[PDB]
Amino acid sequence: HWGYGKHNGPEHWHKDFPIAKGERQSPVDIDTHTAKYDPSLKPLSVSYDQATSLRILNNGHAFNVEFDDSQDKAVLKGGPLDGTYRLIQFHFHWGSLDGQGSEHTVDKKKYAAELHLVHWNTKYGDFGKAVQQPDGLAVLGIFLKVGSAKPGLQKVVDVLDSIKTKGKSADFTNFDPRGLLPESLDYWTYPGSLTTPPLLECVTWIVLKEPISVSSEQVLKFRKLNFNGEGEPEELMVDNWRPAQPLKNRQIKASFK
Ligand SMILES: CC(=O)Nc1nnc(S(N)(=O)=O)s1
Ligand SMILES: [Zn+2]
Repeated sequence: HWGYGKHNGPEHWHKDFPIAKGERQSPVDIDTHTAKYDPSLKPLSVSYDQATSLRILNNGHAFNVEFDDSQDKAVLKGGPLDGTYRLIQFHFHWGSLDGQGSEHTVDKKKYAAELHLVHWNTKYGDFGKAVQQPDGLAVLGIFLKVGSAKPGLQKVVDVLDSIKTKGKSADFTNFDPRGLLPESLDYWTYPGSLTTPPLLECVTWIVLKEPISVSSEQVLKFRKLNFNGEGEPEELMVDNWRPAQPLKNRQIKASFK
């Protein structure tokens, strides 16, 4: 089964998921000089005040913080989107070293990690249906650089010991994802895909210009998680990122000059 190792990592995925070599794969390098300002792009609308977090799960490739998506509670609208997209989960990708870990890159620069807030288009009724549509998901991507701590990340860091291995979960109620956002909501946008199998081409990517800063200790704690299950040999959960994919016939648009 797929993973991030030399024998089952991104270079192998196409054998089980041929769309890996498709026309709108993610992530990509964001060449800032080639991304054009689009004055018609609207501001992003992030409505997270009524978010209801439920649980945190180590799924063997990252950890997901899951939300109640059975009602409009935490939603993304505006920006390049038409329609309302419900937050279902967030997760991160990160490196073994501070100089790598992000999936998107900016002028070929890699950040230490990347946060993905995954939302699905309510016109499709459920997430499983949404991922089968070209406008089914909107993923808000946020870069993490190592510097000062992010206070709103600490409750996530604190619980990781309790979900060390694959298949472990813990209660994670009353978490406010607003504490993970940078000041600015300026963004780049382009059409792409899930960055993990099944690699479905269903995502409008919205990647924020401004990274958040996290401390070296915060990301160190990410790196103590395990890809393996309890009782299996220890494999540290690091370098769970897919590299940049060919841009092909796509343009990246900027909401800002
Ligand atoms: C349920 C769910 O969220 N599945 C995802 N698969 N890949 C994603 S990503 N890295 O593009 O945000 S999300
Ligand atoms: Zn992701």
